[PDB]
Amino acid sequence: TLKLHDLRPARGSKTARTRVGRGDGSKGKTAGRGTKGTRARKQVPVTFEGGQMPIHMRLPKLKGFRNRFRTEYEIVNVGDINRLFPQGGAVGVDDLVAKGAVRKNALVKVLGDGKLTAKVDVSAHKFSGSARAKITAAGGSATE
Amino acid sequence: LKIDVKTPAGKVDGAIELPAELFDVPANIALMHQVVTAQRAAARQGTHSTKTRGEVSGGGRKPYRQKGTGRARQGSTRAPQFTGGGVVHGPKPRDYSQRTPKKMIAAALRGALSDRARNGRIHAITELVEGQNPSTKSARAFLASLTERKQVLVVIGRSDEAGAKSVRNLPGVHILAPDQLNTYDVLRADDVVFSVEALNAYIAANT
Amino acid sequence: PKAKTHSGASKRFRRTGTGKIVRQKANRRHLLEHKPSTRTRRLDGRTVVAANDTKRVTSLLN
Amino acid sequence: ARVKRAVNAHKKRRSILKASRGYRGQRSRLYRKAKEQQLHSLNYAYRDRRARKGEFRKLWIARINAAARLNDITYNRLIQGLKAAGVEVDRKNLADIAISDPAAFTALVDVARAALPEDVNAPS
RNA sequence: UAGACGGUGAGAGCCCGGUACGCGAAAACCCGGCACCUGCCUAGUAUCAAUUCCCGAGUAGCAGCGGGCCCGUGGAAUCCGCUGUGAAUCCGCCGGGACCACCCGGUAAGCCUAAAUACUCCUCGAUGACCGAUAGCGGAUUAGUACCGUGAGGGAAUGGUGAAAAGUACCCCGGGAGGGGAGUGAAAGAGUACCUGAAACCGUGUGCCUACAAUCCGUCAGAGCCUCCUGGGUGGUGAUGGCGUGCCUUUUGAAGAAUGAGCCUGCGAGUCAGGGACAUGUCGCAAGGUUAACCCGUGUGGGGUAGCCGCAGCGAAAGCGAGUCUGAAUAGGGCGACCCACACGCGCAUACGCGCGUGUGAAUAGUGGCGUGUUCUGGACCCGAA
RNA sequence: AUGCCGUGGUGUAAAGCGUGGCAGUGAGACGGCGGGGGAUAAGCUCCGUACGUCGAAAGGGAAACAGCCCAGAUCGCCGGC
RNA sequence: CGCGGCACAUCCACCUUGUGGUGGGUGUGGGUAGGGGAGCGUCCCUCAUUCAGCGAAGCCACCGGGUGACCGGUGGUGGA
Ligand SMILES: [Mg+2]
Ligand SMILES: [Mg+2]
Ligand SMILES: [Mg+2]
Ligand SMILES: [Mg+2]
Ligand SMILES: [Mg+2]
Ligand SMILES: [Mg+2]
Ligand SMILES: [Mg+2]
Ligand SMILES: [Mg+2]
Ligand SMILES: [Mg+2]
Ligand SMILES: [Mg+2]
Ligand SMILES: [Mg+2]
Ligand SMILES: [Mg+2]
Ligand SMILES: [Mg+2]
Ligand SMILES: [Mg+2]
Ligand SMILES: [Mg+2]
Ligand SMILES: [Mg+2]
Ligand SMILES: [Mg+2]
Ligand SMILES: [Mg+2]
Ligand SMILES: [Mg+2]
Ligand SMILES: [Mg+2]
Ligand SMILES: [Mg+2]
Ligand SMILES: [Mg+2]
Ligand SMILES: [Mg+2]
Ligand SMILES: [Mg+2]
Ligand SMILES: [Mg+2]
Ligand SMILES: [Mg+2]
Ligand SMILES: [Mg+2]
Ligand SMILES: [Mg+2]
Ligand SMILES: [Mg+2]
Ligand SMILES: [Mg+2]
Ligand SMILES: [Mg+2]
Ligand SMILES: [Mg+2]
Ligand SMILES: [Mg+2]
Ligand SMILES: [Mg+2]
Ligand SMILES: [Mg+2]
Ligand SMILES: [Mg+2]
Ligand SMILES: [Mg+2]
Ligand SMILES: [Mg+2]
Ligand SMILES: [Mg+2]
Ligand SMILES: [Mg+2]
Ligand SMILES: [Mg+2]
Ligand SMILES: [Mg+2]
Ligand SMILES: [Mg+2]
Ligand SMILES: [Mg+2]
Ligand SMILES: [Mg+2]
Ligand SMILES: [Mg+2]
Ligand SMILES: [Mg+2]
Ligand SMILES: [Mg+2]
Ligand SMILES: [Mg+2]
Ligand SMILES: [Mg+2]
Ligand SMILES: [Mg+2]
Ligand SMILES: [Mg+2]
Ligand SMILES: [Mg+2]
Ligand SMILES: [Mg+2]
Ligand SMILES: [Mg+2]
Ligand SMILES: [Mg+2]
Ligand SMILES: [Mg+2]
Ligand SMILES: [Mg+2]
Ligand SMILES: [Mg+2]
Ligand SMILES: [Mg+2]
Ligand SMILES: [Mg+2]
Ligand SMILES: [Mg+2]
Ligand SMILES: [Mg+2]
Repeated sequence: TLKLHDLRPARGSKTARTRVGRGDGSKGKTAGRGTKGTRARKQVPVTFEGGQMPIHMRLPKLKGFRNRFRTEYEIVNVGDINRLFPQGGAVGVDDLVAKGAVRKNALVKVLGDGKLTAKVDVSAHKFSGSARAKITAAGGSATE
Repeated sequence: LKIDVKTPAGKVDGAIELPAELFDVPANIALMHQVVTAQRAAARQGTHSTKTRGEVSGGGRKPYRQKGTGRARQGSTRAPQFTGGGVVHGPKPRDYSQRTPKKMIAAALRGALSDRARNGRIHAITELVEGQNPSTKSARAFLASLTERKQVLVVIGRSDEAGAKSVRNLPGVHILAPDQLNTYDVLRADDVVFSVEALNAYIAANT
Repeated sequence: PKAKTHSGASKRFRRTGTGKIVRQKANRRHLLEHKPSTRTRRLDGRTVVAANDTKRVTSLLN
Repeated sequence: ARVKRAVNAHKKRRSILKASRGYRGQRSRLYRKAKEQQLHSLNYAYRDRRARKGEFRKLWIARINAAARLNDITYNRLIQGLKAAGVEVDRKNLADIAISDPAAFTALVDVARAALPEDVNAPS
């Protein structure tokens, strides 16, 4: 039988911790710092480049604003609707949340990647043009 | 698969089926090691503390002037190099509980129970004592007829007090509730004995 | 605690779909009269951050 | 888990002082001073294990040359003579038989003289 | 129903205190009930109609100067303070981030309000991969004592005979101290200087060497003595020959006459926290993964979907979307998609294949855990100013 | 003349390159060769040099003697060149 | 160069032909800052097992052992 002492970590899962400053045979006196300057006793902030204007100050801000009022859509593609719904049928926001192609409690829009071979009746928010094109081409319907 | 229920002071009354997808999971040694070490880490209470140089009593003044005394400059009587001074990087109270995922816990449980079932260290019993008054003597005798080796888990429902009291005092006997089953305890025990309702509760809770 | 991302870096760099860090280029803000259109068009748009700035830039953004 | 250091710490101290027995002054009494002298002692021993290979061969050549000029040959030409005669007896045993069996050494000188070229000084 | 724990002459469930468990309170306090008591109601209700009045002031608003909010005065909204000015009572007034209109929401300038939250001088009960006398509280000990300072303040050090004092009667040397013999004790190789009793350091005895030699003190070569075992081998010593410029730090470079170290013992420096960040190792699940708080459990177990990351990108953005942005462009460029190995299954190429689907990777592709390196914020490897 | 760029052959294990993790270093010294400054002084100073050594390299030689010459110590040998 | 021991890298052939072992080649193994890899010793916990008042720990001496940190045996002291 398998006891508590037949139990063992996976090979390479438990690596040893490097104990610094513990004699000459290992990472010895200076503990890998090697130095006499700032780095010998302190940290240099990532934002500091010795005094020239740093990279985060030489360059211009990215242009534009972010729209406070942006409407974000979860994305489903008719390809993955075909994948998840091979027999077609009624397709709803809740249905493809349940099957896992879209996050819950979000507006979802259908996009036109992939093929549609399923007679599908998809009820989503704000389809794509190619999405409606191939949804109706497969014989289905695309409804808000 | 087919474990027969043994009655205290008597013969087998029936048998109970032990689902494969739940008592025949392959044993994953690395998984169960992870889960058991997380379990013992959570068991550790971690109330170990020392006192840094700022928490040590006194030590406020610079003990003497920096220059001219011929001594090493010191700054504080409670610096770590002083005897009675602060402890540098000493233990502070810690919580060692880990966040092992639920299905890792569950897989470790099924691996350990499956390992017990696979070489027949799992039994089911109707009761530990046939009566209501708890008796350690009869519980011990019946457990000894059941298994003759030192470390037994007994899984009994919370609503059985007589069996719990009558096995509570035996060395090597560890009592768990079915919802409290865990890899460390099953892996410590070399024999796991369920009551019928405890085992059925475990199977029902695990579908 | 929780790490704070660098504000100026977050307004000067962004990531693309595949994870590349992009940036706009300097010298297009003013004194544009003497700058010929070839230079302003060279300076237009976004470029991927240099390979040996990548590590510090990622550290700033993270 | 506070750990006292002494039990582990004293092991290397015992080894160093035991190795430093016979040293004079603090170098046999004090671990810090014994350890410095142990570094020197082991450096010296390492140096001298490969130096004695030259030291013993220096001594062997000295003895060989002394025996050779008792038999009226320089070590210079005796080594040629043995090379040319094909005698591959090394100087360890050449010196040791120059001491233990001088007549055999004289025989070796004779074969070396014979193997020497007639005009040891003209080009070959 | 007791195998908690501790003590007892050494590891005790059965020797003791106890433990599981079961009982237990004059009185006091706390808690609850019944009374007694106190307070409220026994007169309003419905409808009509909207003619009248009511809603909390030096307040709101406004202006100035400030404060505070993510907002560092900015177009400054909301909130607070002072100064000035200074309303209106619902067909009012306030808010909805300048402002206006509309619309929506609410009724400031009176007060009170349990619970969920914070904390532990203190009391019980437990606990510890906490410390164990330089540690742990400064404080196991006269401990905030001694001592230092005028004072505020600062602030120590000091534990262990033995199971039991059975703590050495008596005798002898000695003024005593101390010791010797006796005696007690398992042990005095435990004698109130006391468990164990290391090192530095100090003797005494003893084997070898050493008073003509210039020595980083060793090392290699090496005679001779001494010792202990069977000429030989150990162990000690070392006449004599060669070689040989301490250790650390820091330096172009130090044996350096640069730094630090009298010696020994003890202590004294990359640690921990966080669903932090990056990268990796490993494990789980996998187009999913995982919970947080919290809830329920004697636990480490079971729940818990809020959330987070992955799932589509491009664009300043509206937006469009396997595309998208720029652009007049069916121009060019930028960014993004063409996701993997093995296999089958199809719409079929003679059997060998484009695409698309199951599967199997239980590293796929992510995600979560755990380990490691680095990093962030914290004292952040430790010590040190003026 | 060298050096440099490309190219085709030949040769050469621990070349090169990309991309990540972790660095240290950013006080150099002397010697050779080419130069500047200096007084064609300096154990001077400043450059160049698919130059070397030291740095961070012990061993052998140079009396001693980081930087010159020989030669790069895995360990052992009372073997040899 | 010779003879013997070790190690690292890589290559070739057998064995569950990569978790990798074995044999044999070939090359390599001075080193500060520094990187990577693999270990020794101390303490504590868990599991298993095994010693211990017929004497544990600690300490001391001696004899042995390992490529290193170090380890073992025997005896003395000691008392958990
Ligand atoms: Mg050091
Ligand atoms: Mg540095
Ligand atoms: Mg420096
Ligand atoms: Mg330093
Ligand atoms: Mg400047
Ligand atoms: Mg303080
Ligand atoms: Mg201070
Ligand atoms: Mg303290
Ligand atoms: Mg949970
Ligand atoms: Mg502009
Ligand atoms: Mg222009
Ligand atoms: Mg000596
Ligand atoms: Mg030689
Ligand atoms: Mg007990
Ligand atoms: Mg105002
Ligand atoms: Mg303000
Ligand atoms: Mg009002
Ligand atoms: Mg009110
Ligand atoms: Mg109130
Ligand atoms: Mg409250
Ligand atoms: Mg409380
Ligand atoms: Mg208490
Ligand atoms: Mg103390
Ligand atoms: Mg006083
Ligand atoms: Mg006496
Ligand atoms: Mg006596
Ligand atoms: Mg007696
Ligand atoms: Mg004793
Ligand atoms: Mg004493
Ligand atoms: Mg004593
Ligand atoms: Mg003399
Ligand atoms: Mg001399
Ligand atoms: Mg000598
Ligand atoms: Mg240097
Ligand atoms: Mg200098
Ligand atoms: Mg000095
Ligand atoms: Mg000196
Ligand atoms: Mg100085
Ligand atoms: Mg000094
Ligand atoms: Mg965007
Ligand atoms: Mg394009
Ligand atoms: Mg994985
Ligand atoms: Mg850790
Ligand atoms: Mg400091
Ligand atoms: Mg500089
Ligand atoms: Mg410089
Ligand atoms: Mg230079
Ligand atoms: Mg010149
Ligand atoms: Mg110079
Ligand atoms: Mg030069
Ligand atoms: Mg040299
Ligand atoms: Mg030399
Ligand atoms: Mg010389
Ligand atoms: Mg020769
Ligand atoms: Mg090396
Ligand atoms: Mg070499
Ligand atoms: Mg190093
Ligand atoms: Mg005894
Ligand atoms: Mg004894
Ligand atoms: Mg111990
Ligand atoms: Mg020993
Ligand atoms: Mg022993
Ligand atoms: Mg002992």
